[PDB]
This record gives sequence, structure tokens and C-alpha cells, in this order.
Amino acid sequence: VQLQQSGAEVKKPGSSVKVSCKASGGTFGNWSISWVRQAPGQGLEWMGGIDPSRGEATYAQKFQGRVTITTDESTSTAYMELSSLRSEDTAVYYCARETEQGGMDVWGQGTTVTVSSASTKGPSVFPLAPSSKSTSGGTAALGCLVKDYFPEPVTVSWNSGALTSGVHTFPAVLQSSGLYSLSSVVTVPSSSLGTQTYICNVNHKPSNTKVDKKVEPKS
Amino acid sequence: CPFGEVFNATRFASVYAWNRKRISNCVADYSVLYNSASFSTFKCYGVSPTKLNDLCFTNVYADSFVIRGDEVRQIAPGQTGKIADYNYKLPDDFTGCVIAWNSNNLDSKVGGNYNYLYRLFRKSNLKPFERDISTEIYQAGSTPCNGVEGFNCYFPLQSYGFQPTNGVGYQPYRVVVLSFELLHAP
Amino acid sequence: SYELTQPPSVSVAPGKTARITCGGNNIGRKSVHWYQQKPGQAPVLVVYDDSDRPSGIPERFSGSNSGNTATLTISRVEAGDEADYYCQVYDLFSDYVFGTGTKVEIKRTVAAPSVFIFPPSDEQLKSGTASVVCLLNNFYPREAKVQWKVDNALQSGNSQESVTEQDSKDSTYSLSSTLTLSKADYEKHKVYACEVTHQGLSSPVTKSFNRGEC
Repeated sequence: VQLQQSGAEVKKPGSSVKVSCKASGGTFGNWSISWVRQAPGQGLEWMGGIDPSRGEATYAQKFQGRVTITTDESTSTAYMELSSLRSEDTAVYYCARETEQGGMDVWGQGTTVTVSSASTKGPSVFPLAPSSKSTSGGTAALGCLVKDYFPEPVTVSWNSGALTSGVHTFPAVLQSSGLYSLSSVVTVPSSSLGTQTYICNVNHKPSNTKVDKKVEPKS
Repeated sequence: CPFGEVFNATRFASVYAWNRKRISNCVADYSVLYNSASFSTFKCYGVSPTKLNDLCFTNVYADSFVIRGDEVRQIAPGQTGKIADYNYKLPDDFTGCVIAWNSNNLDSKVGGNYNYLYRLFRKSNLKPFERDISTEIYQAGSTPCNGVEGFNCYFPLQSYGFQPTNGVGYQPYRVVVLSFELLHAP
Repeated sequence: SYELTQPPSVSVAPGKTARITCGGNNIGRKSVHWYQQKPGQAPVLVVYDDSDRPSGIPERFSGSNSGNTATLTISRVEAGDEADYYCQVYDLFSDYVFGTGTKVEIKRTVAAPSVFIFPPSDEQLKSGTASVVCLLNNFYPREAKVQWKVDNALQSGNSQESVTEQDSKDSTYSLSSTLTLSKADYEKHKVYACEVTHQGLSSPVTKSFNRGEC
């Protein structure tokens, strides 16, 4: 039995979002459904749930009055609608099956909802060039700075997947401008710096932006 | 002080027709009851709760019934909802204790247990400790019903669907309310 | 009940037994559940109904619940167990309540970071902004202090930090600090320096460059 959620959403402050959860077990059966959310770097927060065959939903105290939970009988689909969105409703939203003993069993994969006044924007990618005055252990560090994109998911690989050993791709930070920023670095043999090519492959699907950036020693 | 088969009773009443047991004066000890892990909740009002019995009291009443898990919160002073409004009402100045526990393994059945009922519609709220088992058809529109059930003319009682695979909020809970009487003639 | 308290983290050597407690008034009357969560993933139920294991969860996960404390025990801890763990109950008055979450990390010997500083690129400066990056690579423990100086002026409030998850091979962390400034300010100053404090450095290490001198 398994739960498919709808895709990521970007919303402006004040608007509303409607998220769906489709059960693969064919039909909802005789079990209850909860919705749970989790803001970046925070814990899990129950918002409400419903007995699909009972048609009346209940909601956490906060959220009461701006969350609506409903189910589509024929399609085996649950819905959570949150309105008057605000920045702090930026979160991953989960649906989950409630258990007979008071827990949650099968979880959907999560739906990212970003609430912001920012507009979709692809990153620009800047080199973090290996130091010329460089380093014993024989090890040099280089990388790429993936600056001010929106919204959130950027992926980064090196040399199209051939380079993974020394790679650290940091979680993004949100800048006060409202745009996100990330770096990815890798330690390499300083011997290799004039011969081996290092390319960071950046993908920002929300803006259809892919960039391959060669990083090499500066002049 | 014979709290035995109050809690033990194989058989519990619907909340709209809640049961009542009169308990006057004998030896009643709250040292085990209050701390039992066998209850999901046990909360006292007007009593020194976690200071338990040094009370004395003239009569104690035990009211027992079954409701849905997410309605147990209505069995408390000053609450609102179908249960507190139309079924079992505690007074604001309530003095006594509220004990509940999950009874999914006794009260829910694979086809649904339609034996437990609650009052859905009522012309007015109950006063504290009133018990209304009347079954007048509820006139929901402006046209009188004359005892037919068609549209806007509703049988006032609805059945819980108690179904054992539902989440715990939809599962049946057995409730025991202990009211400490006292009055002015001990 | 209503609120569930968890320690922010437990730190355990490989093969030892981790214990994650979960406090709540009369939690022993409730049916405690525990979830494991790894980055970018949905929570996974690992213990339900105080002490039962779903199919597929290893033998090493155990649960208990008595009185005012519930506990998740992880025997013979390995790197695969690095994750956030949440306890959870249904309360009749507060509905579904989750604990604040405990991060399990693998304990390891002290390792000092390798420090690297990166100047802004000529490409970026063209657009009006300068980012200066400081990298702290492969250290333990996680606590570290990064201080930025520009011609000896301490920078306060204009940097953002980001840290990786604990590495599953060497149990270390890595950290980047990015200092933002305008192109005009960047090009008014000469000496850019990143000063790092860490256990396992006997004194702070400073990496620095001079603007224009490479």
C-alpha cells in the first residue's frame, strides 16, 4: 500500500495551495489519513486528518480555520488545502496512514511548498579556484559557488559523476534577498591541477538551467 | 467505594443514554486508580488532584458511557460540541474526576458497531447532568414533520461507526465520570 | 502527553548502545511510536506500540515505555543509524504530538579541519557583488568557530554558514562560511582573512589572501 503525493509548489504570500495524496492500494479501505508538515531544519507537526469513509475532518488547534482536508472517493485521493499562506508555511507536507495503535504507518514522499514573493530564477555559477599558494598533504581544494537561485532544489555533480571521493555539496542557505545559495567543493591532488579537468555540473530544474563550469587555477 | 464493576462492567451505555450509579458512603481509595497505566486519562476538577483523597463527601455518582476518542476532550467543564451540548454536560463549577480509556478491543467490530449512538440535533443545550433519551423527530426546516423522516426531518440520534482499523481518534473510548456531591446535610 | 521532550543529540562510539529518551507526563499511558528520518527522506517508523518492530527493521532497535519516560535503544550502533529520531504519541487533548527530535552521531577521535579561503571570481565581481568563501574540511567534533576579518576589521552579521551531514566513512563534518560584500567595498580593502577555532587546533588557524596579489 503506498502513497503518491503531488509535485512541488511555489506560492506567493496570501494565496492558497491544494496538495493531493493518491493511495496505490487501489482504494482507501477502512483506514484513517493524517497530514503532517515539517519546516526546514525543524520537527514534525500534525495538521489534521480524516476518516475517508466518514467524511468529516479534524484539525490541529493552530491551522483551525485555514486548513481544509477532503477525500476523493472514486479516485482514492486525499487533499489538504492551506490558505492565507505565509513565509513560515514553507515546509515539506506529508500524508500518512494512521495506525490502529496511534501512530503513522505508510508515509507519502512529501510535497515541498515554498511561500515567498521571489520569482523563479536560475543560478549563476562561479568558480572557487584552487589556491596557487597551495597546500601540503599535497591536497588542493576547489569548488563552485551556485549563487542566488529560486526555488530550492539544485543538484551538483563533478565530472559528470566520475568524481565523488572528496566531494562536499553543502545544504543551501536562504539569503536575506530571498534567493538561495549553495557551494560544492572537492579536495584533489595538487599534482593534478594543470592536467586534470574539473567540471561542476549544476542542474536547477525549476528554471530549466543546467550549467557545466570548468574550475581551474587562476592566471 | 465499590468502584469494581463500574470499571469492570462488560457492558457500557451509549452517551446519550448515559448510565448512572449512586455511591454513598464507604471505603474508597484513590491511590491505585489515579496512577493506573490502564487509563488513557484521569483528571480531577475541584479536587486536589495529585494530592488525591483527603476529601470526605456524602455521595459519589459514577456516570459511564462510550464516545469517540477525539470527543473525550468535551467531557470537561466549559467545553462545547455535540457531546457537551447535546449528550453529557458537566457544570462549570464541576467537582470530581474524568476517567477514560481506549476500548477498541471491546466496542468496535469488523462490520462496524452501530449499537452506540449519540444525539446529533437538539433544540437547546442540556443543563448540567441532564439526560435526554427522547426521540422526537428533529424539525430542521420550517415545515413540521408530524413524525415522518424525509428531508429536513431527522431522527435525532446517529450511530458511531466504530470500526477497529480506524485511527485512535475515531476509536471508541469508555468514560467514567465521578462527581463528588457533598451538599449541606452530611 | 501534551509536550514531549527529547535531548537534541546523542553521541555514541561505533558498536556501543545508544539510548534516546522521550519525556512526557504519564507517557506510560500512551502508545509511543519512534521514527527515523534521514535528509531529504520521509520519516520511517522503526518502533510502534512502545516496543514492537515493523517487518524489515533490524533487531538492534528496541523500545520501552514506563511512567514518565519512553526510550529508544539502538544496540551496536553503526553509521547507517546516523539520523534524526522522533518519538510520538496520540494525546486525547492535543491529538498527535511529536517530540522535538534527537540527532544520533557516531563518536570519533578529535580531528582538526583543513582550512581553505577562496577569493571572489573576476566573473562575479563584474555583476556588483563579491562572495568570499572559507572552507573547513573533515573535522570532528562539529563545534567550530569561524571569524572573518577584512583589513583587521571583524565582520559581524554579513556571513552565512552551512554544514554537511556527518560523513558515513570517516565520521567527520565539513563547513563553509560565505562572506558577502559589495564590489565597491571589496575593492576598498586589501587583506581578507578567515580565522578558525577548533578543538584539536592548539591555537586558531588563519587563512588569508591579499586582493589583487592573486
